[PDB]
Amino acid sequence: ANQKRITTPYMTKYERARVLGTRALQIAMCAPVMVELEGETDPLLIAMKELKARKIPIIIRRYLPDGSYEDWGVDELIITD
Amino acid sequence: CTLKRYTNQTFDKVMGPMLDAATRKPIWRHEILDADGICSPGEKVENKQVLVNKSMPTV
Amino acid sequence: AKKISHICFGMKSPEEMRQQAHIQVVSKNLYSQDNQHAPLLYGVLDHRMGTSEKDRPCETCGKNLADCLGHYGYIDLELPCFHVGYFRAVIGILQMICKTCCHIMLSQEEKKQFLDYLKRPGLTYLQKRGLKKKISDKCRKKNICHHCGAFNGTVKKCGLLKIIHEKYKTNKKVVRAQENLNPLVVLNLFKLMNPEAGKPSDLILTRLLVPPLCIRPSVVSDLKSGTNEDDLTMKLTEIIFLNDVMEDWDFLQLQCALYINSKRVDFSGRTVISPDPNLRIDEVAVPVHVAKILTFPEKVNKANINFLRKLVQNGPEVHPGANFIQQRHTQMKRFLKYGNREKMAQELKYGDIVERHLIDGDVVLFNRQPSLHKLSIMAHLARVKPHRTFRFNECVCTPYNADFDGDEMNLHLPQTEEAKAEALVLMGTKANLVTPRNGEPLIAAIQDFLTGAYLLTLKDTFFDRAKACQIIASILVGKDEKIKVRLPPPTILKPVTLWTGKQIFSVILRPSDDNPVRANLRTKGLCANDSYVTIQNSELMSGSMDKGTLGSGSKNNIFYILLRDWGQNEAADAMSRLARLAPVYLSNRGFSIGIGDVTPGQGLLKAKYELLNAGYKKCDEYIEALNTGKLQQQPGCTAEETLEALILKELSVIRDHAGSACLRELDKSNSPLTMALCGSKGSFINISQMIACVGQQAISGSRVPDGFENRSLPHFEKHSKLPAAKGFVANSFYSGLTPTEFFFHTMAGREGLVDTAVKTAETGYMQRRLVKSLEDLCSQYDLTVRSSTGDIIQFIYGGDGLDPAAMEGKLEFKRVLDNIKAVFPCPSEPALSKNELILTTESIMKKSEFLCCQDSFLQEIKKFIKGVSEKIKKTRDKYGINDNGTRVLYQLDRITPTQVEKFLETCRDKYMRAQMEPGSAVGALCAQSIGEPGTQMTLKTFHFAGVASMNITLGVPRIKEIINASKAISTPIITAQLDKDDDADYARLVKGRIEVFLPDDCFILVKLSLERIRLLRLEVNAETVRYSICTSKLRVKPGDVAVHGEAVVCVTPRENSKSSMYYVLQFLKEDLPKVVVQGIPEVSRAVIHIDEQSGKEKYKLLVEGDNLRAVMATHGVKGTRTTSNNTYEVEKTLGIEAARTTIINEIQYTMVNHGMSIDRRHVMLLSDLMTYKGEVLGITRFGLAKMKESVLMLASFEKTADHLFDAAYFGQKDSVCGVSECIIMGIPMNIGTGLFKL
Repeated sequence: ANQKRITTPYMTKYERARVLGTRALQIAMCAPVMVELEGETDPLLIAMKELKARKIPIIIRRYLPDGSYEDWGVDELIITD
Repeated sequence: CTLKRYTNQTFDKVMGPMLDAATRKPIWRHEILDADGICSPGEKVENKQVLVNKSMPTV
Repeated sequence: AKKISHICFGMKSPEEMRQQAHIQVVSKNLYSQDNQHAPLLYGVLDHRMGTSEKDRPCETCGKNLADCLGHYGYIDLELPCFHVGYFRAVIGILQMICKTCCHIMLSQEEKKQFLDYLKRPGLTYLQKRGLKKKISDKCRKKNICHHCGAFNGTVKKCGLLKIIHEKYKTNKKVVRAQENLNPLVVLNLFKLMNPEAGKPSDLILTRLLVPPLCIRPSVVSDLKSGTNEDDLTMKLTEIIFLNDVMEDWDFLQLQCALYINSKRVDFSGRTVISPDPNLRIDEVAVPVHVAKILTFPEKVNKANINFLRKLVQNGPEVHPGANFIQQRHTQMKRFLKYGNREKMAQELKYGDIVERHLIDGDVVLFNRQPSLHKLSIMAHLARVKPHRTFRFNECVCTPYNADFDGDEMNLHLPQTEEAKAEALVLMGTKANLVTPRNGEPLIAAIQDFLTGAYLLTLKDTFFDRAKACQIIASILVGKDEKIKVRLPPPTILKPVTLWTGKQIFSVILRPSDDNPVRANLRTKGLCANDSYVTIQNSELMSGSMDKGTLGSGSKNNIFYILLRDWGQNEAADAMSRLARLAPVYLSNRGFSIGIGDVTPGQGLLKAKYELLNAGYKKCDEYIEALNTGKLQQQPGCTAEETLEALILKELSVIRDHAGSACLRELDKSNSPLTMALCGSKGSFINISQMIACVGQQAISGSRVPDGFENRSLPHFEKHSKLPAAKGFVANSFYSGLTPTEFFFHTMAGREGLVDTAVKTAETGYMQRRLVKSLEDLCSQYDLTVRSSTGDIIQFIYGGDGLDPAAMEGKLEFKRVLDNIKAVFPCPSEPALSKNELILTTESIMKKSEFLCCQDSFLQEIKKFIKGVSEKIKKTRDKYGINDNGTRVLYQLDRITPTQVEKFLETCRDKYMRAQMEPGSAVGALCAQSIGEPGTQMTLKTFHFAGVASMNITLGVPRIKEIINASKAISTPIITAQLDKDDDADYARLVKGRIEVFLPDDCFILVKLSLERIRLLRLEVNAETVRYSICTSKLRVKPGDVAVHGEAVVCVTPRENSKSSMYYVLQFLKEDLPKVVVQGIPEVSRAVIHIDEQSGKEKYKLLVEGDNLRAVMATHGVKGTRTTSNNTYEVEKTLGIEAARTTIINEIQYTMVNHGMSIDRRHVMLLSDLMTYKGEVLGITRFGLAKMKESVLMLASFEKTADHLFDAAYFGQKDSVCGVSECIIMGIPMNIGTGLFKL
C-alpha cells in the first residue's frame, strides 16, 4: 500500500493526540508497556506517562473516501513540532 | 409539612416518629425531632435528617 | 464489529409485536380493580407489558428497569376506524386512485416521463398525483395520455368527510346517507407508485398496535392515590360497548382522532467564580466538595493497585479517597454510610476498576453562556484548592467573560480516559493563546498586570537590591520555576547603586531565549519614549508596555514573539512570571483614584465657560438665521434640519476642545491618565466626561427628537431647537448635571440596555442556525474539502493552502528577520560585498527547498516570491553597504551566510507547519468566525456615524440578509461607477443623463412644465413624453395607445374620446405620474456621490432598484467596476464567481466596523459553500435546492412542526439525517479520520 506521498513530513495534531489516547487505553488495560515499563512511577495519572513515548511502535492509516489507504508508520515521520 | 386530611382514611391521628432505637434515639432518620416528632426549636438539624415525618396513609 | 451505521425511526414489526401478546381486553376494568386489592393485574398493564414498575418478567429483555427494552404485545381492539391522514389525503387530492377503476396511471405515453421517473432520485413522485390532482375521475375512461375518468368521482371537503358522488362534475351533489363512497374500495384498489415503502393499505385503523409501556411512567404513590399515564393509544379499551360494531365512518374517525393523532448532562457542577493568579497558566482549581462527587471508572492497572488502595481505605468523609467503587463481579460496593469495609485483598477485590477523587488532572471542563468561541470551554488542569470558587490564571478571563458580579458558573467532569488524553494535549496549550477566528491572543494581562508592569517599565522607577523580593514570586518562585536567577547586573554604580525598572521585568534565568518587539501606543520622533520598545534577546532596551505590547494585541506581544520562536511551553511560563511579578508590585505602590484625579484646575475651567459662550453664540446665530438665512444653508441639500449637522459638529468642536483641555494639565503622577496611557482600563473619552464636557448625547446617531410637539422636553420653549432643548449635556460628571441633562442621559443610556438586549435577538438564532447548517465540512488529506457525498468544495485553501492558525508577523518575512537578529553568529564581515554571497545563499536556498515536496502545492506557489523577497533584501543591503560605507564596518551590517541559512530554514519550517489539509477541520471554525463577530461588537462602530448622512447604511444585521437572501430586503442598493475619473461637472453631465401643469376640460387633456425645469433636471423631450404616454397610456388598466397625442409644442395629450365615459379618473392619474422620469422603469430614487475620495474625485451611482443590467446604458460607465449588493439578482444578471465575490465582500462590509477583521479564508469557505452548483443559491436558514450540500439543513425550518407528521402519513422520508442528529443519536463520526478501513 505505497500510496503515501500526499502527507507533509508530519502527522497532523488530531491524529497524534488520538493515537496518544489509544496508547493510553492500551497501557491502561493491562500492559503493552514500553522502553521503560514503569520507570516513571506515579499514582493515577493514566495519560501523562505514555505521553513520554517518543518511539511509539504502532501503525496508523489515513484515507479519503475517493482514495486508497495512505498508510504511515509512526516511526517513519516527524512529530508534533 | 402540609399535613393533609383525606375523606375515608385519615392522617388525623397519625403523627409521631421516635422509634427510639439505641444509636441516635432512634437514628439519623428520627434523631433530632422531639417527644412528638414535630418540633425542634434549636438544634443543628443536619444534612438530610428529619425535620418532620408523617405516616402517609392517604388513600 | 459494527455499531449503528445507518438507522432511522422505528415502528411495529407485526410478528414480534404480537408474539408477546398477553391480553387485548380482559374485562371492563383494569389495574386489578375487582380484586379490591392490587397483587398484579391484569396481564397487560402488568407482566409487563412494557416494564413500567419495579419488577416483573421482562419480555425479550431483562432485567428491571433499564435494559428491559420496550416489550410489545397484541392488544388489538378492532374498533371500526380508517386512515384519518388518508381521509385528508383523499379529500385534498380528490380521489387520486380514480376509483373505482384504479387503472394504469399513464398510457403509452411518451415513455419519456416513465424513464425519467425511473432514473431520478426520490422525493419527486408527487408530480404524478399532481398531474391527476384534478383530471382524476373527470376524463375519458380507457383512453390515451392517462387512464382515469372513472367513475365520475370527486371528493368533497366537508371537513373530515369524503363524499364521492357520481359528479358531472359540479352538477351531482346530495345531502342522509346517499351518493357515498367507502374507504374499503380504496383499500381494495391498493390491492407515486411504490408499495415497497408507500403502502396506505396496511395503515388501516382496524388492527391498531400499541407502543410499549416505556413511554409511560406511572407514579404509583405506594398509597393507591393517582396512577396517571400519558397518553396513550391503548386507552380505547374502555370503548368495548362500541367495539361490538358513510357518516358512521366519519363519526368513528372523529372518535379515533381524540387519542390517535396530534448530550444534555453528565457529571457536572456549578458554583460562583473568584480566581487566583497563583495557579500556573495551564493549571486551574475547583472547590474541594466536588471530590464528594464521584462514581469514576479509573480502571485499575497493575502498576497502580497499591497507589489506589492507599486512597481506597479512606471512604466517605476524606478528600483523597474512594467511594462506590465498581467491583470485579459487576456488583459495585460502597464505602459511604454503609461502608464498614476496606479490608481490601490487595490485588483482586477491585482488580478491574476503582474510583478516586480529583487529585491531579484528571481534567475538568468549565461552561460559559454564550459560548462565543470554541475557546469558551477548554481543557486545563486541576488539584484542587479549596474555597468553592472557580479559580484560574486570571490572564484568560477574556474568552470566558468570567464576570464577577458573583453570578455562578458551570463545571463538568469527564469520566472517560479515551480522548481525554487527546483533549488535554490538543485544546489545552494550543487552544488558549491562538484562535483561528481572529488570529489574536485571548490570554492577556486583563487589567492591573498591565498598569503594574507598565509602572515597572516607567523610566522613573529605580529599585533596590533589597528589591529582589518582588523578583522572587516570578523566577525564584512557585512550582516549576526554581532555578537560580542571574541577578541582572548593578545597573548604576554612582554614589547610589540602583536597579532600573525594566530588567526587573525582563527577568528569568532558566532556558535562555531571544525575542524582539516594537511599536507601542505613543507617537514618534526620542519622544519621551513609550513606543518602539525594541526588546532584544530577553532584555528590555527601550520602551514601556501597553495593552498592545503586553496584552491581547496582534503581532507584538509576549506570545507572537514567545510562541513562534521560541515554541510553546515558554509562553505559558512567561505569563505566570508576570502574573506573580507585576501585580505583587502594586501592593507596594498603590493606585488610588481620589477626587483630585478627576478635578480640573480652577485655572483652566475658563476653557470650558468661554467655549460654552462661543458655541452657544454661534449656534444661536445659525438658529436665528434659518428663519432669515443670510449665510446660508442650501447648500447642505437638504437644509431644513441641516442646521443639524452644523450644530452637531459645533458641539463636537466644543467637546473636542474640552477633552483636549481635560488631558493637558493632568499631572503625569495621575490615575485614569495612567489607565488610558496604557490601554489598561478606559480611554481618553472618559477622562473628558469626568472633567469638562459629557456632551453630546444622541439617540440614533442624531440629537434627541421631539416627543412633545416641536419641542423635546416641556421644560423649554416651543419649536426652538438649541443645544439645550435637544439633548446636549454640558456638565462634566464632576460638577454633575441638571434635570434637563439627566433625562437626556437615560435615553442614550437606554441604548446600551437595548443594544445589549436585542443583540441576543438576531445572534441567538443565527449562531445556532449556522452551527446546525455547516457541520459536514471536512478537510481530507488531498488538500480538498468534501461533502456528505464527498463532493468537492475546494482544491486548495487559496493557492497557499494556508489557514490563519500560523499567522506570524508580516506572512513571515519581517518578524523572522528580527528572530535571527537576536542570535548572533559573529564571524563574518563586509569584504566581498556580500550581495553576491547573498545570491550564493539564494542558490543554496533554491536547492534546499526543491527537496520541498510532500503534501505540497504550498511552497512552489510562494517559493519564487520568497526568492524575490531575499533578492530585494540583497538589493537593500547593497544600497546600504554602498552609500552608508561611502571603523565598525557599519555595524558589520550584520548579514552572514549562517543567518540567511537559518532564516530560510525558519521560513520552510513555518511555511510547512501552517499547512492545513492534512488535518484539518476547517468548517466550524469559519462558521463561528462569520457568526459571533456579529454578537460581540455593535457599540463604537455603527454610531460614529456621529453625525452625518451620505453612505453609511448597514452593519451586522446585513448578515441575516446575506445568509437568507430574502426578497423583502429594504436595501437592494446597487452601487456602480460612472465616468469616474472626472470633475463634478464632467461626471455631472452623465449624472443628469441618468434620469406638471393644469389638466383642463372642454376637449383638452393636460399640458406640461416642459420649460427649463426639465432642461435643468435631465435631458428629456416633449416627444419623449408623447412616446411614454403612448405606452399603454396607463399601468395595469386598459387605457389605450390611441396613436397618438401631443399635437402641440407643449403636450396636448388628447384625452381619448369618452368611449369609456366611466372615468376621467384614469385619464388624469395615468398621465399625472412620471413615465419617462424614473430612469429604470422600476426603481426608487437614483443617487449621486460628488465626493473626493482616494485623492481624486470619485463619482458613483447608488441606485436602489433591482436588478443589474440597469447599468447597460450608463454611458460612463465604468463597466469594469460595476457591482451589486443583492446575491440572488447578481446570480442571474452577472457571473457565478461574481456572485461568490459579492457574497465574500458583503460579509466583509458588515465587518470593517471598528476592530473585527475575520479571516478572509473563512468568508472564502462560506462563499464556496454558497456556489456548489455554480448557479448561486446561498445557504439560507430554511433550505436549498442544492443536492451536493447537506440535506439536514433543509429540515431545519425553525422548527419541526406538523409538516413532518403529514409527510409521515404520506410515507415521505425525513431530512434530519445529517450529522447534527449524531449527537442525539450517539454514534461515532466518520469523516477525514473517523472512517478507518484497514
